[PDB]
Amino acid sequence: TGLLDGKRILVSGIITDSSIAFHIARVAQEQGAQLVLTGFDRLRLIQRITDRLPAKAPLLELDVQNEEHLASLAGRVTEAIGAGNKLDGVVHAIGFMPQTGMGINPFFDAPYADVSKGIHISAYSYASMAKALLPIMNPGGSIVGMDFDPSRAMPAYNWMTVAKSALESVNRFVAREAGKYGVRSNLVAAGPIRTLAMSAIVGGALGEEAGAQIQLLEEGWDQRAPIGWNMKDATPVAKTVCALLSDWLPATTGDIIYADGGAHTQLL
Amino acid sequence: TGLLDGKRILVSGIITDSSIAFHIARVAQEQGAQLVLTGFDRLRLIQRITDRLPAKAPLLELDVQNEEHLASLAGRVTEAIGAGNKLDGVVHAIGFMPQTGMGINPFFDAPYADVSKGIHISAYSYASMAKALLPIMNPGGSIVGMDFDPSRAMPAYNWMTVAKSALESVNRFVAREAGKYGVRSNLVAAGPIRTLAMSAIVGGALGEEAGAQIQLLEEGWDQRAPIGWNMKDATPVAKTVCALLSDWLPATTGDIIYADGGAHTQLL
Amino acid sequence: TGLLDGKRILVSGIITDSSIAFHIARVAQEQGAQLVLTGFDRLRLIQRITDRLPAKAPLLELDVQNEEHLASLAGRVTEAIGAGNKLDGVVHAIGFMPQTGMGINPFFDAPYADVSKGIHISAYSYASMAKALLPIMNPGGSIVGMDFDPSRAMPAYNWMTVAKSALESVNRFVAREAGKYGVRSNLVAAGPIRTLAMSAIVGGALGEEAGAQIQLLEEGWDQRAPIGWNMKDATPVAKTVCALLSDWLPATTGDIIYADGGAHTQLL
Amino acid sequence: TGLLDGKRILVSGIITDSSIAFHIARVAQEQGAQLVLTGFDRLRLIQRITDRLPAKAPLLELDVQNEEHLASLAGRVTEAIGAGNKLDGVVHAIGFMPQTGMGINPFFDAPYADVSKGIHISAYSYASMAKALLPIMNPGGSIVGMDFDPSRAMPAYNWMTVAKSALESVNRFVAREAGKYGVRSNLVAAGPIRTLAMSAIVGGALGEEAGAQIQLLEEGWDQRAPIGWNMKDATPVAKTVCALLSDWLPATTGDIIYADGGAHTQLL
Ligand SMILES: NC(=O)C1=CN([C@@H]2O[C@H](COP(=O)(O)OP(=O)(O)OC[C@H]3O[C@@H](n4cnc5c(N)ncnc54)[C@H](O)[C@@H]3O)[C@@H](O)[C@H]2O)C=CC1
Ligand SMILES: NC(=O)C1=CN([C@@H]2O[C@H](COP(=O)(O)OP(=O)(O)OC[C@H]3O[C@@H](n4cnc5c(N)ncnc54)[C@H](O)[C@@H]3O)[C@@H](O)[C@H]2O)C=CC1
Ligand SMILES: NC(=O)C1=CN([C@@H]2O[C@H](COP(=O)(O)OP(=O)(O)OC[C@H]3O[C@@H](n4cnc5c(N)ncnc54)[C@H](O)[C@@H]3O)[C@@H](O)[C@H]2O)C=CC1
Ligand SMILES: NC(=O)C1=CN([C@@H]2O[C@H](COP(=O)(O)OP(=O)(O)OC[C@H]3O[C@@H](n4cnc5c(N)ncnc54)[C@H](O)[C@@H]3O)[C@@H](O)[C@H]2O)C=CC1
Repeated sequence: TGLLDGKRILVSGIITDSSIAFHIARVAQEQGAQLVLTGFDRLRLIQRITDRLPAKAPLLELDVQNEEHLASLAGRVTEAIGAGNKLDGVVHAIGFMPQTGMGINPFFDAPYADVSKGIHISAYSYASMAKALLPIMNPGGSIVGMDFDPSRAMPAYNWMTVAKSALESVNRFVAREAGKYGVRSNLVAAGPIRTLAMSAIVGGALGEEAGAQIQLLEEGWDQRAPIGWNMKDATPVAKTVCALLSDWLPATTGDIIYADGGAHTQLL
Repeated sequence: TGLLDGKRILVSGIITDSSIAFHIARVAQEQGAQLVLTGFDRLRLIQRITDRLPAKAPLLELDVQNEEHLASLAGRVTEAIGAGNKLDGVVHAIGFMPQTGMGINPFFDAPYADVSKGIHISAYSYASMAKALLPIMNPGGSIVGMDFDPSRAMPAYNWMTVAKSALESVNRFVAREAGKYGVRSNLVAAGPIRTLAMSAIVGGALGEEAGAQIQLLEEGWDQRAPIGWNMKDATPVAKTVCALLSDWLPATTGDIIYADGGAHTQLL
Repeated sequence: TGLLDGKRILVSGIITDSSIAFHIARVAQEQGAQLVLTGFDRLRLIQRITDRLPAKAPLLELDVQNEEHLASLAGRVTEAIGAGNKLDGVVHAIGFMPQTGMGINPFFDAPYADVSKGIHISAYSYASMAKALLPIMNPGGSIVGMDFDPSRAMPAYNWMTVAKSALESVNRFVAREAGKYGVRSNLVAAGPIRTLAMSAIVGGALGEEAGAQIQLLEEGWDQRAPIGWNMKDATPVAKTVCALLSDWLPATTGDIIYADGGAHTQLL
Repeated sequence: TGLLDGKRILVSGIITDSSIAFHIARVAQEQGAQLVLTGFDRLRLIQRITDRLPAKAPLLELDVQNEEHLASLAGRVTEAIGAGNKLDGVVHAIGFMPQTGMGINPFFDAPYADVSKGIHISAYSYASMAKALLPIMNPGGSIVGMDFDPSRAMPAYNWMTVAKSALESVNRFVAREAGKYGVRSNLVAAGPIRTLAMSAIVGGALGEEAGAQIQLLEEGWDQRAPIGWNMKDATPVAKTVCALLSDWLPATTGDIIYADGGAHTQLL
């Protein structure tokens, strides 16, 4: 019962319970949504994490680079939600960039093969997912992906920033396609969230200066966010995704909502 | 009962029942909000329009250019909502630009006195209102103003576009001040809505070519909006304002939400 | 002889020899331009400063708030450059915001009268100047104003940022008018330059925290500028204005060139 | 002799004499630059076209997807310009997107392999080129790539728009690397230019509706460009690239210059 009551919503992107997609799933369920989850490699792992969601959700394997996964995905989803039932909501919370595309590995040293894979998973998959899923979405539906504002360059994020810029562009095109279905497509630009991966990088897994830069990045974010930014709390982000999954932003599409504390609106 | 349940919200900007602020008020009430309304010149008129709101709301006179109105405004509001009661929400839906700052009057011919008055009412008043009202707002509160995307120049809107650019800038500063109160400040960038004024301009009240350009503007908007744009329906806008007035965009401030059909994300 | 050879160019905005407009004038003359200068209040003062320009330039009084100054300005300019001679170039380097609109004076405490005056001089005057001068500009001509990127809020700059946002908007409209003359209109967004006024603010003239914030602002600018930023050197800015005054950016109008070290393209 | 006098400048991207890079090369030579050209597949063809350049230029093979081409590229260039001679300028004018990523082929139907190749050539190659060439560039140097404003989605350009968004992002990162060399990196966002490829698409080579949309795109561009836009003339673009290759935009990097008639600053 609540914001998303009665809505059926596929949430990709759970890998640990500190995944942003975990909290989107959690908040969505608290808000009445019925979910279908997708999970990339470690399905036993993800099933076990998602057990802690306030409700059961069928989990489906989706490797966004796997053409057959995508080819089969809408059938598997209507299996999970039942025939004559369509999705109202799709959450893309998938992202990856090989280590060479990030951190201390010099920007120019990331091999295109690595960059392409990251763009595949992080950008192009937003379109793949919309292609697989728009056929099984209701008018009034809503696709949401997870963005990290790439409008300016920053240390360490390197090719993942480039991947996010591609994503923003994809999302504008997905909006165009989604529009034919009465469906909105939008990104949520989140502030830095202390995801397991993020904590690794902060603690030096991608090099000390990268880890140092990201820590400075985090602190500056909260400093300039007029409402502050708490990187340890994904809930404001999860709620924002739910905001877009709902009927309360019905004239917004091709767009980016900044759940970033307002940090992007402030220079210092 | 609903999105705004229990929230106390001042809504400025009702002048006719096709005022965008009428529908924000309507939707807000449908959603559980308790309102205080403010009304500019024709208070008998506005009282009579707002009678059609699904609930009663105290109406208070506010001329945003009247220092005493603003000086007295928070007292009058706690009178209306009761002592020890604070606002959760503030809607700025005020805008005006003298005729010389718009339409067929050449851009260079608008006298500064006229432009200044328009900027006063349309931009600076967003700050005035936040100054008067932040003292009587709860943490978690939300100020919302009404924007018309001025990031590119357009025919006929002339100095009102300039006034909107000023407003976007003001809002970023208001966010900074509002943040000290745990309060968000944001604009909703709406698509063209057929307000009484808009219909006048379309029908030539500001000159035929202006009226012609705005009609083209309207049609192009709906053409490029991937979800379409219905200028006769302010509801998607009103809902978007409610989205921001709620707890569902809690990490967004200093910001602009585009309730414009997605038209701004598309070139053609 | 050089970039601006043969071009006749009005340069407003000289008040001291550390005025950005001093260096634009200097570089423009080094580059072959013939100048007409305008000067606001202290004409004896400005004449004496401009004596150090590599060439003579007629100086003309222009108070951008003085309707008669503007009304008479094009006659005075053709007097200065000779009948049947038209301007190729116009440099708006004028800006002012009362102290209440800046620094430590709380944002909400700037009286509209003060803000309006600042917007008058800093934003609306860009249009006034184009109105006075477009009648006496050649096809292929170029108007340039001085911008400080107001796309995000910052400490201390307060209402001057708002004034800059208005200016960016004005410039897009001026481009539209200027286009009818074969004339481009553009802003140069400069990095912080240690102008006499700036040095005052840094040293606390507008309050210690403002002065502190602006110093941090300056340092962060140079830190994130991939090519660095030297606030003590206005030459890169002056050259950029000359770039726009020339024939080398002939397809650019309504636009903003960032002579800011690239600082705006970088987050950290 | 002129703007680029004495500058040594590698210009990629000539394939026909209506290549934008042909005209950049032409204008650069008219302006005193000494060039080294690179050419992708049809080297006999390109040699024969470039014979019409006002001066000789060594032509070097560069397939931007060929790691060995890039690995060897700086040696070949110092061979061509002579030992102890460094580049002042680099022009990236390379772009390609497989047909499936464009026009009438539905956006969702472009296979990632196709999109990746386009992003490789159109975006990632900007970084490859800067990596190969920054070692042989002088302080004060300038890399320039060719952009088509992808900030909003448009018909037919599909994945090439996405590729341009990636490019804008790459360029911000290249600026960071280039900065260590005293080198600027910037894009020129050009208006639609009637290149041979463009004419094909207009005449239906990628589908009739795509061809129709691009024609509408072209016409709207010139309509909203306050100075007009002539798609048949690449010279304003070529001059703009030269503007960036010169010393006249010395404080600009990570940036985008819009040689688009001012069309992007205008809504209608
Ligand atoms: N952590 C942060 O500070 C921010 C993250 N984001 C975005 O949020 C989204 C979710 O990531 P986080 O929660 O941070 O990280 P996470 O590591 O918890 O989730 C990333 C997800 O991507 C999935 N994934 C990777 N490759 C996949 C593939 N081949 N097919 C299907 N799924 C695949 C992983 O299984 C994982 O669940 C990502 O798009 C990320 O870029 C946006 C802003 C900030
Ligand atoms: N109509 C449209 O297409 C769009 C309008 N907007 C904005 O929506 C807001 C509301 O306007 P609309 O509903 O369109 O028009 P409206 O005419 O219905 O409302 C404008 C309101 O401004 C109030 N106002 C004018 N001067 C005032 C003053 N001195 N003090 C206090 N209030 C004053 C009027 O009383 C009126 O209620 C305005 O900010 C407008 O610029 C934004 C996007 C599009
Ligand atoms: N100093 C900086 O860090 C930056 C300054 N700018 C802009 O550069 C432009 C020139 O200012 P600066 O060289 O910094 O300061 P400045 O103090 O040297 O020049 C400002 C000029 O405005 C003129 N002015 C003020 N009121 C006027 C009026 N009523 N009529 C005619 N002229 C009037 C003054 O006489 C003065 O010459 C201004 O637009 C400023 O906002 C832009 C970016 C950065
Ligand atoms: N034609 C237009 O309306 C606009 C084009 N641009 C950009 O201008 C740049 C130059 O293209 P145009 O002159 O229009 O087209 P063009 O077809 O004349 O030049 C494109 C160049 O890319 C080169 N290229 C393709 N694959 C390559 C590879 N593997 N390695 C090395 N070079 C390769 C081709 O040989 C060709 O010279 C491109 O980046 C394009 O996207 C930007 C805005 C508008």
